[PDB]
Amino acid sequence: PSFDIVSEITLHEVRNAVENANRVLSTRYDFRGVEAVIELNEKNETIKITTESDFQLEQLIEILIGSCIKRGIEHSSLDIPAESEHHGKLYSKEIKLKQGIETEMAKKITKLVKDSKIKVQTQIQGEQVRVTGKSRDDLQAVIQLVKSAELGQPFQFNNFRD
Ligand code: MMC
Ligand SMILES: [Hg+2]
Repeated sequence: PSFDIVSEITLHEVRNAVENANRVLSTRYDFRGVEAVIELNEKNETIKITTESDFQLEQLIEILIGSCIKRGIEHSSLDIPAESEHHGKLYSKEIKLKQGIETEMAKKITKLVKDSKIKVQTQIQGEQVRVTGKSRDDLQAVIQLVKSAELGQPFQFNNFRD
């Protein structure tokens, strides 16, 4: 048998979170008279945040995170750069939506499996990790293992095949 490890982001839920975050943002006493933009590029899978200083960026980030929590979206699905791009008077950050599993994260998954000694095979393909084993009880252990760890982005488990 097998199962797929996946990392999917429901954009629908994300657009919802960004709307909430713009409503909070428009009532912020400390942002009155201050440029501050929180936009979603649904085609690019990016959330662009722009304001007048790195501090204020941090402040926008807390809003964002504060909106995922309200929408029960896991914040770690956001890939937020450490540095800001400074343009004239403005500073911004392109925040990436973690849609799927890139090789780097897949290798952290595959590595964890090797280390757990569970007798299952891993195939890094597409944007997922397929876990194949003789034993369903082992496959379940794998699920608990990956759930327990903090590799860095949320995972889902589907396509259980016999
Ligand atoms: C974005 Hg929350
Ligand atoms: Hg989010």
